Amino acid sequence: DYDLVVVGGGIVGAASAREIVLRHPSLKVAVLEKECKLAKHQSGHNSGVIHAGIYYKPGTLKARLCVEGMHLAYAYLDEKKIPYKKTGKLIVATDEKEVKLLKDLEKRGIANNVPDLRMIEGSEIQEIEPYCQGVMALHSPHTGIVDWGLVTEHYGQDFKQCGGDIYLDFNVSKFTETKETDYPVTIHGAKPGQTVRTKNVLTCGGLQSDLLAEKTGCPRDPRIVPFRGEYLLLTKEKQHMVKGNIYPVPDPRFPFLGVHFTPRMDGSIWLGPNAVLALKREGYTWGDINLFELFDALRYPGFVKMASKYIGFGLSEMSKSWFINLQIKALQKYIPDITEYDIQRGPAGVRAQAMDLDGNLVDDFVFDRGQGSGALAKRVLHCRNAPSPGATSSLAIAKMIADKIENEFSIG
Amino acid sequence: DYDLVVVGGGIVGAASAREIVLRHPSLKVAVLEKECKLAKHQSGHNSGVIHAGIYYKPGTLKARLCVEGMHLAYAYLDEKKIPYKKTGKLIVATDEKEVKLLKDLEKRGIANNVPDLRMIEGSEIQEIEPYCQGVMALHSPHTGIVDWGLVTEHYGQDFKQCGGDIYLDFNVSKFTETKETDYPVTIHGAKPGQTVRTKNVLTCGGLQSDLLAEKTGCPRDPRIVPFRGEYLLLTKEKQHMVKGNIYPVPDPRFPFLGVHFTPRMDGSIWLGPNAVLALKREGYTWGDINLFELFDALRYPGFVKMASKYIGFGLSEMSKSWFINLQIKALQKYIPDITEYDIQRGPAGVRAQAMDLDGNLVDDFVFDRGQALAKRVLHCRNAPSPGATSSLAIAKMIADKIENEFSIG
Amino acid sequence: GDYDLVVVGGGIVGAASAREIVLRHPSLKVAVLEKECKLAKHQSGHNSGVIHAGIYYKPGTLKARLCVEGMHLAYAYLDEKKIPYKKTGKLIVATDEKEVKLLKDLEKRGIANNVPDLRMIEGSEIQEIEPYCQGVMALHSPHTGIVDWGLVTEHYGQDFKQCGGDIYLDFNVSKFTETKTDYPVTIHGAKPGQTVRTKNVLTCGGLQSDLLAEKTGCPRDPRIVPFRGEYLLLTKEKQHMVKGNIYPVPDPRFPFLGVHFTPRMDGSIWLGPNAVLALKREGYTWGDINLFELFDALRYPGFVKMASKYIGFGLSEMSKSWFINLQIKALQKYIPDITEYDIQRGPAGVRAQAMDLDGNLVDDFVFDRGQGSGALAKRVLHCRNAPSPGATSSLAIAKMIADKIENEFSIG
Amino acid sequence: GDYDLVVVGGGIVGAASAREIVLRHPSLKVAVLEKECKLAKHQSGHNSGVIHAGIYYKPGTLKARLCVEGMHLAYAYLDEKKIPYKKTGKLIVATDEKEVKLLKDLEKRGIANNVPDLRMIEGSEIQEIEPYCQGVMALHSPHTGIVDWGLVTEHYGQDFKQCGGDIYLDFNVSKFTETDYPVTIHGAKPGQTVRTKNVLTCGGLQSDLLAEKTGCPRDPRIVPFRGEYLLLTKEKQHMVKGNIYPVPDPRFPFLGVHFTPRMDGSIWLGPNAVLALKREGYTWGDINLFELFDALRYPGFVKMASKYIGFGLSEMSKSWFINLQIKALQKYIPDITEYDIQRGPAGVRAQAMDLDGNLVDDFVFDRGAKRVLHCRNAPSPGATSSLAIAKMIADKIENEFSIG
Ligand SMILES: Cc1cc2nc3c(=O)[nH]c(=O)nc-3n(C[C@H](O)[C@H](O)[C@H](O)COP(=O)(O)OP(=O)(O)OC[C@H]3O[C@@H](n4cnc5c(N)ncnc54)[C@H](O)[C@@H]3O)c2cc1C
Ligand SMILES: Cc1cc2nc3c(=O)[nH]c(=O)nc-3n(C[C@H](O)[C@H](O)[C@H](O)COP(=O)(O)OP(=O)(O)OC[C@H]3O[C@@H](n4cnc5c(N)ncnc54)[C@H](O)[C@@H]3O)c2cc1C
Ligand SMILES: Cc1cc2nc3c(=O)[nH]c(=O)nc-3n(C[C@H](O)[C@H](O)[C@H](O)COP(=O)(O)OP(=O)(O)OC[C@H]3O[C@@H](n4cnc5c(N)ncnc54)[C@H](O)[C@@H]3O)c2cc1C
Ligand SMILES: Cc1cc2nc3c(=O)[nH]c(=O)nc-3n(C[C@H](O)[C@H](O)[C@H](O)COP(=O)(O)OP(=O)(O)OC[C@H]3O[C@@H](n4cnc5c(N)ncnc54)[C@H](O)[C@@H]3O)c2cc1C
Ligand SMILES: CCCCCCCCCCCCO[C@@H]1O[C@H](CO)[C@@H](O[C@H]2O[C@H](CO)[C@@H](O)[C@H](O)[C@H]2O)[C@H](O)[C@H]1O
Ligand SMILES: CCCCCCCCCCCCO[C@@H]1O[C@H](CO)[C@@H](O[C@H]2O[C@H](CO)[C@@H](O)[C@H](O)[C@H]2O)[C@H](O)[C@H]1O
Ligand SMILES: CCCCCCCCCCCCO[C@@H]1O[C@H](CO)[C@@H](O[C@H]2O[C@H](CO)[C@@H](O)[C@H](O)[C@H]2O)[C@H](O)[C@H]1O
Ligand SMILES: CCCCCCCCCCCCO[C@@H]1O[C@H](CO)[C@@H](O[C@H]2O[C@H](CO)[C@@H](O)[C@H](O)[C@H]2O)[C@H](O)[C@H]1O
Repeated sequence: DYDLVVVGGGIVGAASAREIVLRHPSLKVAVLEKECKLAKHQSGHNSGVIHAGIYYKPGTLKARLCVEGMHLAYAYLDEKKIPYKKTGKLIVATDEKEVKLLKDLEKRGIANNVPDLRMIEGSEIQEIEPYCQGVMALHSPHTGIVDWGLVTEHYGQDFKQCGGDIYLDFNVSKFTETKETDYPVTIHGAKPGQTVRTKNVLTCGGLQSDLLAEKTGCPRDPRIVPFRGEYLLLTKEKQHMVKGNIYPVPDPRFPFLGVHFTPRMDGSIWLGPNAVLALKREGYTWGDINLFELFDALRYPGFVKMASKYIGFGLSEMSKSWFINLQIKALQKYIPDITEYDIQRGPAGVRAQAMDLDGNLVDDFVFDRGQGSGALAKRVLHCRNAPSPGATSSLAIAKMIADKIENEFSIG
Repeated sequence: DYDLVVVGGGIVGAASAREIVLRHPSLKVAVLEKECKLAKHQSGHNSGVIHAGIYYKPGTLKARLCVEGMHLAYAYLDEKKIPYKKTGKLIVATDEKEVKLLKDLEKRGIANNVPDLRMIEGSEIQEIEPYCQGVMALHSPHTGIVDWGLVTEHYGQDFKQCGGDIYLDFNVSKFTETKETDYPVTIHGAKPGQTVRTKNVLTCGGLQSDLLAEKTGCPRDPRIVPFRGEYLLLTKEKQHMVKGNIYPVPDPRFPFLGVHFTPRMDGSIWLGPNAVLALKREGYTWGDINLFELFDALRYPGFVKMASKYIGFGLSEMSKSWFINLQIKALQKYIPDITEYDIQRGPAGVRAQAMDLDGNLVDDFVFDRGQALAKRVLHCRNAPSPGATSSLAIAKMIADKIENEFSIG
Repeated sequence: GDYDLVVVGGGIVGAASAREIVLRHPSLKVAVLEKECKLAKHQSGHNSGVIHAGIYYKPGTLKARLCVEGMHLAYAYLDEKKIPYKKTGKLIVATDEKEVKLLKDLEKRGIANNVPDLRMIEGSEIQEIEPYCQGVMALHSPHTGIVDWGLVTEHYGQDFKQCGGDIYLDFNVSKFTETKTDYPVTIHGAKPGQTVRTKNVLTCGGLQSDLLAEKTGCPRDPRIVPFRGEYLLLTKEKQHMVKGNIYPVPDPRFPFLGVHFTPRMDGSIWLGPNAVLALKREGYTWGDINLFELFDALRYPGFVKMASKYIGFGLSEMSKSWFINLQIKALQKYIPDITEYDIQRGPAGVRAQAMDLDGNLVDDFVFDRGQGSGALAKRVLHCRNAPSPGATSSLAIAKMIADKIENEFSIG
Repeated sequence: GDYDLVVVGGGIVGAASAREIVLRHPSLKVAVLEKECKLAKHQSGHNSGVIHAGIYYKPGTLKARLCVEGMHLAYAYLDEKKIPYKKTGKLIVATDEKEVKLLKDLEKRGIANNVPDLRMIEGSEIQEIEPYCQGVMALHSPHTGIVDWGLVTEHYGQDFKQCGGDIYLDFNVSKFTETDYPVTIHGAKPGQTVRTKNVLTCGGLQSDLLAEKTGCPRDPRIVPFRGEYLLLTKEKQHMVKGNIYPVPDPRFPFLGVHFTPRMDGSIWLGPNAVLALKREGYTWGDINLFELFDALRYPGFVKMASKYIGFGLSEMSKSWFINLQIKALQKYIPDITEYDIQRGPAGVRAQAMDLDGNLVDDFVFDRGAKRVLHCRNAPSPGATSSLAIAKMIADKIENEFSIG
């Protein structure tokens, strides 16, 4: 049936399958997606921001992939004529304690060759953002916005135009060895009789990458810990208050960039996302929990270790979500004239945050295969984590994943 | 934009929208479905059985709808060349107390003109199911199996071929009196600028029929109480032990038919469905809990009343679900050589069980309308069971209702 | 100091054993440690008040003789101390022919156990004993009576104190240590400086017998699983409808006798007790949950095995407890003119039900000691379980325990 | 079994009030009912054991006067009855310049309350009183002391019995009925009744529940706040000599986790203020579903939570993870580690809350059966001001019931 099957129709799975068929036009490739459309999850519930590569440690692959992907993204958006807006970014420091870290971000930004990075303070802050306070600001004019869900759909259309097959409504449930065939791996869906046979498998399952890796025989670690990213909607009567992206100076101990003011493609102004621990892999709303997710995430050895040191930051995120009057006061340090009457609760996304046994939040590439003999081992590779930000670096991530499965499966 | 809009892409919403455009080929009709495809919920997570109409009280509309819908369905499957199998059904009794209840089902099935219902003695059971036990059984040779999701999609294509528009990914969130116009009702989705104008609306929202009715001004009752229906997967090494449908003798006090043996179009044998109270409206996943949906299901004044009488039967369902060994012990009364190692927990559906203030499990049509939006939005908050088998007959009923209600034609 | 022997537990078993030993050996210096500020605050003070005759128990067993002997010892002790009691009698009523088969099994065990004046009663003779009670056949035990077992326990204590024994109320035993020489065991209370030294220790800690046994190195099994026993009160206007004890025919697979009609000493008629799994060791109130004692009742290996067979029997007890109307319908099989409006919710007790690793509800004697040769392993004996019924069998249990520690500790 | 007045509650407030009223009116037949089998089983027997001096409280208010007078009456009572105490001075230590301004506020309020002999003490001077303690500035209250308040409560009850009062232990007041003595009080045991002309309630953690039994509004509700203590190892008890208190947030009635010696020489660290999920929830795992539902559904709860949830979560997190509590304590005693502390006992504060979310710290009296008065709250600190609180309650009883 297929030489290679990619499980996962997100932006990482779609860009991977697209990059693979472009390199190898004779390879019969399929994509299996449990939902009925691409980019239903992480790739369709994001900030829509095209990152430039400021915060990332210089000389590392993460810093390279973001700057790589950003230029590859803008070029791809021009090639396919996908709408986008280069709104620019302002990382605003509110006190002299945040300018010590802001200057560190300036050094990292320049070393990563972020285009046109410049530090700014005084009245120049109100030149870019007339309603924004702040001691000192970092200006990144090439940070833009886009619909990453629409981009993912274009990845799938490019994949199909090269002969690729996309199976929507295909919930991968089990892998089995084919009867003694040239396609030794059959993939089973949740619907009876729904199967697909293949030589090799790559999985890009986002919020369920650890669960997918277990069905091949991989260890439970790194576990995917869901972090809900909630957004607030600024009222249309005050959408003029922000023009581009206004980011805070975040704590560099964590990969999160903090709650930020970001315009959407349709003109809306979204405030977020935050980082509240979800009690469900797809916990898009508060109170939508899964008890197996609760009992297993709390008993995961890495969980207690991270909470032992960073319980305060997580509780502060949840408290500011429970009572948005605490959130708007944090937002008034940047835009003071926003009140509780100007914001409403908006939609949310869920980060697939990888975590090791020590409690560290994994931000590197993690590829994994089972420990069998063995047909389901050796032939099923699981991409359990890709470096952030996955949407901006998607085209650069795809080239790394294409190299990985080429060396792992002897293709080309 | 449209004259009538049907909210709900399930089998009941699709069949009604298809029936009304076939009766009135000049009506501009649309379908709004919050998901990305049709039959994503009840119509796509069912037992796949074409019921014959045995259990239902003679003379009632429910009894007529199931036998008529069953005949209309088989004609539609032949008409569209949709795959199906007439596997037949056995309703097996295991002791003599169950025999009395079985004899009542024979009288009802004969009064309902179920063709061709016959009672067989325990010796003749193995002529139909060689591995099944039992002292007596009711034999329904025309009970069948089908992919109701594929049938629901064919309803939509028929609807599309007649000129109807299907809006997928349209999560109806608000109804609005149109500002200006010949289309007084506006329907708002969850996305900005996602609207559709209409003259009349019919909702068939399944698990959210009560929440949809509330948006017009209808009372919170009857409430939709979700009942999870779990399925067990039998290994292929024992699939040969079940030829057709093997059903137990159920308690006539409830609308549930019990955990049964049923082949899929796959040929694989599924054991179910369950009848476990769900802690979430769309609680397909086992441990999924919604605190709002659970606290509202338990604070509903009808919940404590029905639980005060029948919580024992509900508790027996969950313990057999918690401990599969107890469910295996029950199924061995029919197929003895099946152990716990022969099964695996499979997917589940969620029944949209309507319930009034008195705790009754409503099992008939419930239409509702506000006290603009009150006269032009009709909500079908419940339809008679079984919805899939009777879908074509239910749609004829529903088309009759909105034809009189909205003066269509 | 201090003492030769210390009995931990001020219940009816610890008090009776301590009373029996000082009577056998008047020169022995014995003390009783009880954590509450009074005797018999738990099981011995929250019971049905019934003096059992010894009908249900297997002939030839030690449990069968202890209850028959204990009942004769109890009435003799009650007369001697002028403690008020009432020989109300007991009717074990069968309602169908299946319970009739189980009833004559009970009668034959009662005859073999030498239960005095046991007579099988039939049809209309039932109304001569209980005019308002129905049934198809009943077993009549005229010598089954009622008493305040809590008052009996305090009488054991005053007998103990009159013979020179010391009672330490408000002494919560926290740990045993070696006195590094005339009294090698030191017992520590909760408050610092609250210590007592002795040569040998017997524990009768009821709901915490397993927790006490772990403190000197014994295994966690058999673990005490708490079963709340709830009672309902009949309105005074209908007390006349119940003259004596009216019991149902129980399932012999379980130690529990069913919900029964029992008059109290003040003329009250109590309906109970049931057998509902407590979510807390001392869970006398519904809703009182202890996360530790709950999460360790489950996850205990014997629990899931026991539930995998009998979960339905426990849930029916719960369903009738939550919905009193379901309990009244079952009680109407015996007394029909009793409605839901005629009853009130009353107090509850909690059974200290021992459970082995296989999931069996242990109902016999269980002793335990440390696994070494040191002071703690050799000088501390734990009674992890006493046979049912503990209150009726107390005087007989005491002589067995007295015989046991006489051999184990070379006393006398 | 018949009495003129019955006091429900055998804590320090109920015992001191019953003692005060029989001393004023020796012919009044008075009884006290206590549901436990001993006095001072709860708040009065699970406290910091500190005799406060009256530093934090606003001058001119009833709180500031009752504590200063109460501690003077307490010291005189302890000397008269020969009850052991130690008189280990207090040190309220500020650790940053942002804390010295709040400490100066406590000094101005302390001198206005006439706390002897309050004196602001500078950084170099801190080691002269606590050699191991850090700080940039501190407030020295040498007359603050320690005592076993449970032993004091039992001495109140003995004075009450010596004057002819009857103490009914193991008497769980469950119901009030009309019966001379028109009020009949029922216990939980069969046939356990007393009759009386008037009733006074001092039910601590169940004061709001007792007020409901006679038909009073459910507000103010008692919200339980568990107060956990940590135990310093014996090897480092020499590192603190007396009370070492921090500079607390003046918006709340809590004084914060502090270093405090006990009568046996032990050093206890606490108490914190974590929301308990049970009225008598002395341990973290011990919760009550009913006494969790209603505390959340109480209209005042979410109002206070919407403003100060961060302070409650900070308390809980430091309780869940000891390392975070140690880092806070190291600002005062730097050379202690997790190996130097162990988890200790806990108390539960009967914190009264109004419908607006305010933590009530004043007197609250509630009449119904019009012969039943419920003291739903007494001002803090209840133990130190016990004898002063009793006189006020005695005045209220004499005017409400016309005794004398
Ligand atoms: C709140 C939020 C905001 C973000 N903002 C930005 C931003 O501004 N800029 C940026 O560059 N990045 C951003 N990101 C990151 C970006 O969204 C992700 O890195 C990226 O979407 C990851 O893509 P993915 O395909 O790996 O995950 P997904 O998009 O979630 O893809 C996983 C897919 O696998 C499918 N799947 C899972 N299990 C199975 C199975 N068993 N069978 C079949 N299919 C299965 C799922 O249905 C899903 O479609 C944001 C992320 C979040 C959470
Ligand atoms: C476990 C199970 C087994 C069954 N087995 C059988 C069987 O063997 N035989 C048989 O005949 N019947 C069977 N049934 C019954 C049958 O499946 C249902 O009666 C039938 O599918 C009901 O159709 P429906 O369209 O009303 O429900 P649904 O299919 O649930 O349709 C509701 C639709 O409304 C949509 N919707 C809801 N809210 C909104 C909104 N705000 N905006 C837009 N769209 C919205 C939902 O997305 C959904 O697609 C079974 C049912 C269950 C639960
Ligand atoms: C609901 C119910 C009804 C019953 N009805 C009857 C009946 O009708 N007839 C009959 O014959 N029997 C009856 N029984 C059985 C009888 O009540 C018990 O078998 C018996 O009372 C148990 O005696 P015990 O002293 O071992 O238990 P307990 O009375 O519980 O004594 C244990 C004591 O040890 C103390 N303790 C525990 N840990 C420590 C520690 N660390 N330090 C100090 N002290 C400690 C406890 O505080 C307690 O006082 C009934 C039991 C129950 C639960
Ligand atoms: C952790 C903590 C530390 C403290 N530290 C200090 C300190 O250092 N200095 C200081 O001055 N103060 C301190 N306090 C305050 C002091 O302990 C209390 O203010 C004081 O004990 C209140 O006394 P009370 O009698 O009102 O409460 P309680 O002592 O709780 O008395 C209430 C009594 O009523 C009884 N009761 C309740 N319901 C019924 C019923 N239905 N029938 C019969 N009886 C019933 C209870 O059994 C209980 O004995 C502290 C408090 C806490 C919680
Ligand atoms: C297991 C449970 C424990 C949870 C595990 C640890 C969770 C850690 C969460 C990391 C926090 C999310 O990221 C955090 O976002 C906040 C909120 O914007 C940022 O905070 C920043 O911006 C906000 C406004 O947005 C300002 O008011 C604030 O003064 C400033 O610090 C932090 O600089 C950043 O670190
Ligand atoms: C909301 C809380 C309270 C819940 C409310 C009550 C829920 C009602 C559920 C009714 C039970 C479901 O339907 C019930 O299915 C079971 C299981 O097949 C049938 O049971 C029958 O078949 C099974 C095999 O499956 C046999 O082992 C069993 O002996 C026989 O009685 C019952 O006859 C039928 O009544
Ligand atoms: C921990 C989870 C699993 C729980 C473990 C299993 C618990 C088992 C408890 C056994 C039940 C208690 O004991 C059980 O009481 C019931 C109810 O009175 C008795 O029932 C009997 O009397 C009652 C009236 O009281 C009648 O309505 C009934 O028809 C008759 O059978 C049973 O004969 C007896 O077996
Ligand atoms: C119901 C949910 C919401 C809960 C409601 C809000 C609860 C508020 C509780 C108030 C906090 C308890 O009291 C609080 O104790 C802490 C910890 O000692 C004190 O904190 C002080 O001392 C600690 C060490 O002890 C120092 O590390 C700290 O820098 C200093 O501020 C606060 O000054 C005081 O305000």
